[PDB]
Amino acid sequence: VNSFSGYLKLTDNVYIKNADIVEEAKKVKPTVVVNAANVYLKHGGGVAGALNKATNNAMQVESDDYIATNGPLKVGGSCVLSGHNLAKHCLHVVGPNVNKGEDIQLLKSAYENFNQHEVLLAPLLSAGIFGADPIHSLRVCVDTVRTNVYLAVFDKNLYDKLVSS
Ligand SMILES: Cn1c(=O)c2nc(SCCCNC(=S)NCCN3CCOCC3)[nH]c2n(C)c1=O
Repeated sequence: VNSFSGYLKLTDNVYIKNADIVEEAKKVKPTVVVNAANVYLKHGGGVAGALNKATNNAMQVESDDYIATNGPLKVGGSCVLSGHNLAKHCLHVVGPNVNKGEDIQLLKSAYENFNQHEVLLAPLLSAGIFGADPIHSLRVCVDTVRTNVYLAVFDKNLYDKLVSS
């Protein structure tokens, strides 16, 4: 239904809000929610763990079946799976693990996956344990995504830092 409310408009197509992405998805019921995944779709913590828990583990079951059939994703790549109760679809996107030496240029390829969908609810990619500077990830998002993206930033201090700049 895509009834996004309370977002700050950064550009014509990028919007941002201090919010829990699971709570947003339950309110809005978007066509697409983006998961910040790893190449094996092991949804162990962070955004991925929270989305999986909200689907009662069904996201993990579907992901495991995807991996058994297709093998792991490429860094910078993605796949569409069901959004279960949270969204129509879930776009699982793999940003680079910058801390482990994966090329940060792949953050551009990661965000390019968003351009296949007219509107997305999404987190900042690579911006937790993967070690990418969230200011940098937001800039790559703005420079790369041309479709409508609604970004949810969980931590208030970080949101305030991103929107001040
Ligand atoms: C509601 N909401 C948020 O909106 C939110 N945004 C963040 S920061 C960036 C997104 C998450 N980090 C990524 S780099 N993980 C790398 C891949 N992982 C996949 C499985 O685990 C191991 C590795 N954290 C958040 N959390 C916890 C949250 O609940």
